[PDB]
Amino acid sequence: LLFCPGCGNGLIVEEGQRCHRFSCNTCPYVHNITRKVTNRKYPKLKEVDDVLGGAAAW
Amino acid sequence: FSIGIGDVTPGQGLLKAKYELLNAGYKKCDEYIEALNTGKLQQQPGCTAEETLEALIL
Amino acid sequence: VQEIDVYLAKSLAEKLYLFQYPVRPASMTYDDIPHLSAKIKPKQQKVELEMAIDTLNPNYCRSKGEQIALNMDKQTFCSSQTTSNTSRYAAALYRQGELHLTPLHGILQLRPSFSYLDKADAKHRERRRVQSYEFLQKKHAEEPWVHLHYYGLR
Ligand SMILES: [Zn+2]
Repeated sequence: LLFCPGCGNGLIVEEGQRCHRFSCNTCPYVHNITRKVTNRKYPKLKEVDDVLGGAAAW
Repeated sequence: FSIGIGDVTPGQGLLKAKYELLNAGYKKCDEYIEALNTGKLQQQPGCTAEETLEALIL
Repeated sequence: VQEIDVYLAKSLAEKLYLFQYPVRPASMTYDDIPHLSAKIKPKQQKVELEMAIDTLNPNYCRSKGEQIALNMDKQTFCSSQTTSNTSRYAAALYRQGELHLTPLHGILQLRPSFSYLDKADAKHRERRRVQSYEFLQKKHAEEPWVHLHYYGLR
């Protein structure tokens, strides 16, 4: 979510010539090859445990 | 056949047994709580800490 | 123990009206001195200006053309007032040697007026209650004869 300076209506990327033309009054920042980065690191499934027979006697 | 409060009063041997068991049972549970939050506590295979702590409290 | 003293400066603060911008925090945006076409109301400011758009961003072009009205392109504002009781806030200009209190008038927020989509839909049509108050303003909205200019003043 990158907002518009001037109306503030949220990010829309047109895939023509790499701009950010919003649904309102055009403020297309034609970002050059600056590489977009959004790595939202997730979770990693973490191994397992054997659910042992150490305790069941009580 | 009759019941009374003499049939419920602990003798001398219970009180010195319960007093140590309430102390030595509370020293470890004070440490098992302290081994969790202050530092590193090993985990039972069921869940993480603060879940196997209670199963080791019980 | 900075014991700096606060003057209860009587320099007329009736003129002072705080303007707020819950719109321009991204890059310390200053509104910029050049733009004119200034229009302001005393009550419900509705600051209407010449926020002409740049052309450094590449033309914008057809969609601007698609806009229908643009008069370069006004990015006007309607003042969201918050003046219920308006003396709770009255601070002014403060050196490390002197401090001048001035009691302001009602603060007004200044979000961007659209009215392009408002008028745009009407155009398709061609193809509240006591909303303006009893006196229809007949004046506060008429008052916009405005000159934002630069002068060192107190
Ligand atoms: Zn925009």
